[PDB]
Amino acid sequence: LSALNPELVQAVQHVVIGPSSLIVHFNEVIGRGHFGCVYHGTLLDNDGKKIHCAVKSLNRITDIGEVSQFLTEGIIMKDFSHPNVLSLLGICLGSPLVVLPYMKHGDLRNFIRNETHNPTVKDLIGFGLQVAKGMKYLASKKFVHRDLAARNCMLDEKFTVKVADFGLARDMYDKEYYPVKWMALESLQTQKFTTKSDVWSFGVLLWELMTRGAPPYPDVNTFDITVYLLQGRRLLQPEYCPDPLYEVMLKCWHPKAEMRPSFSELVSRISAIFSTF
Ligand SMILES: Fc1ccc(Cc2c[nH]c3ncc(-c4cnn(C5CCNCC5)c4)cc23)cc1
Repeated sequence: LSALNPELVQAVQHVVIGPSSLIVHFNEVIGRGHFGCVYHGTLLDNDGKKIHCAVKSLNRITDIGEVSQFLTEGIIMKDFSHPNVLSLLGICLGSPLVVLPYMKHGDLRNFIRNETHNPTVKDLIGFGLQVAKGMKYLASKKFVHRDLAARNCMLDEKFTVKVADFGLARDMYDKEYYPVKWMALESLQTQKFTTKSDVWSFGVLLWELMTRGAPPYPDVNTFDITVYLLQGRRLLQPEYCPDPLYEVMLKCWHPKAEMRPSFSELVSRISAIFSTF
């Protein structure tokens, strides 16, 4: 710990949680191991109010070199706050900890897939507008997500969607042992990601929401996807999906990235479609 550069130690203090401020229960995991070593935690604020949080131990980090990068990951992600983006409550420096807020309803794809829950067409579009909002915030900060899908969005107690799976919340699904179908055609052809490829992915997420979490292109192999899209074939209009919203999904999948809507135009368009219910 004393090996760390003191200027960097100083720069990361506003992201660091003191040990006396956090209670981690290592005896109870969140989400039956499906998110790796994520535990129920209790974070205390300056007023001593208790915040129920999700604590992830970062086992991969073992040396002062990898520790330094992680401090910078915490510093950058701490400045990303928006109601539709999953926040970084803090970091704890026993492997380093990543303290995230608790999401009662877990991931979005699993929530919409669970037969017990019956969201309406309005609730679904409302989840899509929420994602679009978080994505609009990320695009304003020049942040490229690179892996947007319903499995990577979380749901809290007030059914507020949070864009996750980025920064210190990356590798969300690393269950240790004893995404071409969301990718833009140019991402598949050149391995380069932009806001314009995030929009293609958002279009897929919109289709996932309206099908209640059906897998895209079930009969197309991941190697065959490139040829399929080059022929100008796309995901079909889901059953209870309105024509204006399907027109939006198709605009998201245009072969020319520059012809695709921005997240601002998608927020604008989707909110006005949402308002018609
Ligand atoms: F580095 C990362 C570390 C952790 C994450 C995930 C994560 C963060 N906060 C969370 N809060 C709650 C849940 C969660 C999972 N399952 N559940 C319910 C579902 C409904 N049934 C009961 C169980 C709630 C997951 C998370 C991402 C990145």
